[PDB]
Amino acid sequence: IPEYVDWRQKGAVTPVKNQGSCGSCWAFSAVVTIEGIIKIRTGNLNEYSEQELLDCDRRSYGCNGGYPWSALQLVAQYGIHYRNTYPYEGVQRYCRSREKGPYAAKTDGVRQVQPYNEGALLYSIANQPVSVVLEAAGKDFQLYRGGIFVGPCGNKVDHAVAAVGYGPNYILIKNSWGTGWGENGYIRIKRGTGNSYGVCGLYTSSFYPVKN
Repeated sequence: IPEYVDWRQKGAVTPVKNQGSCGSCWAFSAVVTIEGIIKIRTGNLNEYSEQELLDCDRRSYGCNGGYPWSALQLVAQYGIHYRNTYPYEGVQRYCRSREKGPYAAKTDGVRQVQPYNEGALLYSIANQPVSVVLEAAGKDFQLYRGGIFVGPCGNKVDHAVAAVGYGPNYILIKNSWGTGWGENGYIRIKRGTGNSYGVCGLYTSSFYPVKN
């Protein structure tokens, strides 16, 4: 795999979103990976519905948090609608898939990256955007403005995001806190420290969709 990856340069990443006060990061994270794999497999970049996963993933807890893996399983079992068909409202509502017509896209499964393994995560990122988790509660992460972030942070993961690239000293992360946070909505997080948790626990729990 190469020394630099940046799926934005391959046209596989949509604009940065803002989840608002709702604890829906798990759905935003999942959607980034769906947008990426559909572009990689079909050549078209589309936006898909975080709100649909928020409403319809019965294993997750709406705005009280949730699981990227179960959101991705929902897209593999059923499918997902375009964002315009099912736009983001920032509050959990009833699942309205069955009233919004046929699904726009469908995947074929979900895989987990071997946890606590930097090279395994880089290998997956070289192939597609990946859903990852990290500890975002610390003020240093909250106030990040730019540069390669080293912390301070612990490993008590609480926030799902998406890895869309990497370089020799960092992993490139699309956050869901709007374009005014970080590097136009992104953070580069230090890698190569030898801590098996990853900086801010970045290697704890990583999943990606499979699409034939």
